[PDB]
Amino acid sequence: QTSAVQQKLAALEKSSGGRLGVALIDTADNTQVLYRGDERFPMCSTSKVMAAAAVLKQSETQKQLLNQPVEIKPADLVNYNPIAEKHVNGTMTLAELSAAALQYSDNTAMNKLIAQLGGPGGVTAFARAIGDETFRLDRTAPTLNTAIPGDPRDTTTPRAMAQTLRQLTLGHALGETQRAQLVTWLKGNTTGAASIRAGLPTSWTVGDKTGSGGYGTTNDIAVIWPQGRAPLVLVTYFTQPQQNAESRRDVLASAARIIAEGL
Repeated sequence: QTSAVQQKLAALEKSSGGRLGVALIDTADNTQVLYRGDERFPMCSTSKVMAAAAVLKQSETQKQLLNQPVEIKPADLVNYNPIAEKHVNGTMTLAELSAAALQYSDNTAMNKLIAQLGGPGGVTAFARAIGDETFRLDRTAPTLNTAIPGDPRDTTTPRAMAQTLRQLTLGHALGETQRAQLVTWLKGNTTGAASIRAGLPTSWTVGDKTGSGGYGTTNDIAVIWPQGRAPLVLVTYFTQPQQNAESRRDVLASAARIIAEGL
């Protein structure tokens, strides 16, 4: 029952010391369970899904776009870029950049995707094109994770992001080849084992994208294919009052467990 789940989520938030935002879409009956579902949260690297999806949308009309080489230059390097730094003064294809951004949260890769879309305004324009009026990307990858309270830059709501993730992976926002590619990348994520995945049965298939940033911001957005029932879309956003708070992936796992046990 939704109220029971929301009460548990409220208990989770209270014990966590932070602010918790949850949106669950159960596609079996299109019920939605929200907790702070219309509050804005910093997206951090969960925004990489929109950027990958927008480049996939570009490739629907620019054939072979994903195989185009992109130069990685020293000026592209930033703090966290475990794939792209191995290609400085070389190239990576836009497919490789998308995979690196999604599966390793590589921030140089994300910056190349943002640039390929015409800047943060271009990523935001893609969101608007697919009916997301809430998402806003305002900054490039080495600064969009500051997650300062009160700062509307690089934020969305749980409800908006769950609706958009559903449209991208289970709906028709992308062509079929592109949708399959996005889902393949998300299923291959390497950074999510402690977040939503840790609160779910291992026999369920998950595609997800984590995010983290300042103020102990710890996020995860996921498409879930349980056994025995239709897919779920789950967004879990979490942020804390101290600028130097530690990440709490285990809180997202608890959110996912409450959802997976209660609905």
